[PDB]
Amino acid sequence: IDAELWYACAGPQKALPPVGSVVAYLPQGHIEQVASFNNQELDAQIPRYNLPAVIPCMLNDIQLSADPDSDEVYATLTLCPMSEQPKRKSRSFTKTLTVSDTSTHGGFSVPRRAADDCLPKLDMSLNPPNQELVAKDLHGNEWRFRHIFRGQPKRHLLTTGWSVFVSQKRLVAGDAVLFLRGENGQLRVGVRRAPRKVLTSPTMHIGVLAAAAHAATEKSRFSLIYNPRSCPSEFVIPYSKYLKAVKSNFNVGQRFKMKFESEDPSDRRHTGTITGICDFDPARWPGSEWRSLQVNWDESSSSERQERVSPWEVEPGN
Amino acid sequence: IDAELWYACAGPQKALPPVGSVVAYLPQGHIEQVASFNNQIPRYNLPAVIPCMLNDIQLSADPDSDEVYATLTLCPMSEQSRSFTKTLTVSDTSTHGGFSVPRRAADDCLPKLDMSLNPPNQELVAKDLHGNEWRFRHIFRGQPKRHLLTTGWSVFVSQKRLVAGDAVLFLRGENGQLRVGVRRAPRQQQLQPKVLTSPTMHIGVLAAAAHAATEKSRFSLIYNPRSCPSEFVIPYSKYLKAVKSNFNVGQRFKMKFESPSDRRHTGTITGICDFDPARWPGSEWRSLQVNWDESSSSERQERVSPWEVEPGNS
DNA sequence: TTGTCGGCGATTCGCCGACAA
DNA sequence: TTGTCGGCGAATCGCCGACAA
Repeated sequence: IDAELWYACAGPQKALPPVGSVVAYLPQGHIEQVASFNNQELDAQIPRYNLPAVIPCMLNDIQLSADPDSDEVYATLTLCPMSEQPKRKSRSFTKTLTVSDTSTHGGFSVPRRAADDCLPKLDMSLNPPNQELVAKDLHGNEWRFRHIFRGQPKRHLLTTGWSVFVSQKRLVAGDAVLFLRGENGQLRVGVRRAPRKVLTSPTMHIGVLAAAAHAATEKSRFSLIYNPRSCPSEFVIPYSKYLKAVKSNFNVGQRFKMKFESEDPSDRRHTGTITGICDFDPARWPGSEWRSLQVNWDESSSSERQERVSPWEVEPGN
Repeated sequence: IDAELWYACAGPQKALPPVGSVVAYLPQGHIEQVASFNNQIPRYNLPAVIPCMLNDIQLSADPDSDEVYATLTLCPMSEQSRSFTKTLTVSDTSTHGGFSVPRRAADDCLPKLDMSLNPPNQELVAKDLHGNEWRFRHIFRGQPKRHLLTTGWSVFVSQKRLVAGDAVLFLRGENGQLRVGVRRAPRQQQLQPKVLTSPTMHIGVLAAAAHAATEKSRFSLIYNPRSCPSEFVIPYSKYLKAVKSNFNVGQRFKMKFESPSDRRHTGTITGICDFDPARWPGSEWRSLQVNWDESSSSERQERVSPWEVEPGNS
């Protein structure tokens, strides 16, 4: 599976740690992930696993995948607890889908800025200028597309293969579609759906903790699943970062920034102020750095509301 | 909450224990369920049968895929009508045609229709498992006389995401209220892991059972009957009647596989052995080796449990 | 720049007998 | 009995400007 397509499909400004490197595994966040998939009806009556709130581990492997039907991405990781002790970027673009794009009656309207950035630079006055587009999704499938240039005024459009793309992939409005350009000119297509069993909530909610506890008293390797669309904050982060944050002193009234949204012309700076500092869930996880920062956003607009944050998630601001 | 549809949708010849009754919780078989979705040093000394109270059953279904499942609540004990199915033909699933109904199904369960009127037809509104209404036009035409579903068949086929090889189901019952169901054919690509890795389920299962048994506190679990080989929560009566029983080798037996005719295959007992002695010593789980006389579709379910089999006469 | 809508095709869909399996 | 197919109507699908935001 392609690195670049899997990352863009997952999340913007979302990256994983390097394999072979030491990383902080944070049980509290894995738990949050598991409570995301199926709304956790109760977390009560779980045996007391005196487990550190951060577990430093060797990262032994990353295995990225994708469901063949719904194209939902996830990765399989192999952590090993430890005894006490840039790159490249390819032209891409993303767009969230309007009901016109989804409507069967219509095709799809491409952004002006996006044709320029990544799509194949096209011919003069073909009356109406067009070129065949070959795309691969995350399974190597080819979806062919007619990218014609028309309307009055002129816009960039997709017609042939757009409609079949939307039924086969079961897309709707609010959703988003993706493209990458490689050196080869081979453009790739991806799908990031808008937000909407085998085991119970308590059985997962304890199998997580049981596994880690065993793999930590044993210093034996164990596995876990990263499902980035279903994950609020990353829970496997470079062991370096963690230590830099713990050591760093935030004090109240300090202002901060956060780098969630990137990859658009306007970075859209996110910002807020530090109201307080507390062990977030003192009951099971005392003394942790997990979501230990109380923050108040600068006039938030019914989006991205999460009042509590962790010290490696924020940059001291202005 | 409408049992009759869920069991027919679940599996032929499948019924659950009564709520409030004592049942054998058999972790080895629960392990197998979770191991069924995805092909797999945990150390949990757990009895191979844990006798339990059944405290509640909640039947459910994914509204998207119509996959059925049940959530059960066990508590350990210290103390010592008118139905029919068809697997969907490519004519049914194709957009060109509607659905060609078996003639015997029309007579058996469907509302008898007036043949006085030259194109005998009738509006049929059916309920699936989520309360949704599906309308259907059930016409009687062709040459020779056939029962067909025409208008609305296409929308049912796309919305419920049906293909050939799948099956459809319909029920009458006493209330005359018609219910519709879908038992999709098994695919192997659809079962894939997405919330937790297999060792973490494989030990969350044992962790849960292990704690709730030393404590005698309630615990919950999930039955996914379509993806389940043999049940792992069965009447404590059945377990104890088989355990006490002496099966000996060379004995003949019968067993209730799937299929309307409820046909059962037969065979002889090859041997009797602790199936997995290392992880589960002395257990009766699949402890019988049997060799089918009808090694037909070579299902090779050669190791089975003593309460799954009836000594085979008549 | 880029959504939505009416308008009019070429193309499906979808109801109908035939026909044997 | 019931699966498929040729066939012909008829209701979409899908492409094209207009028009404003």
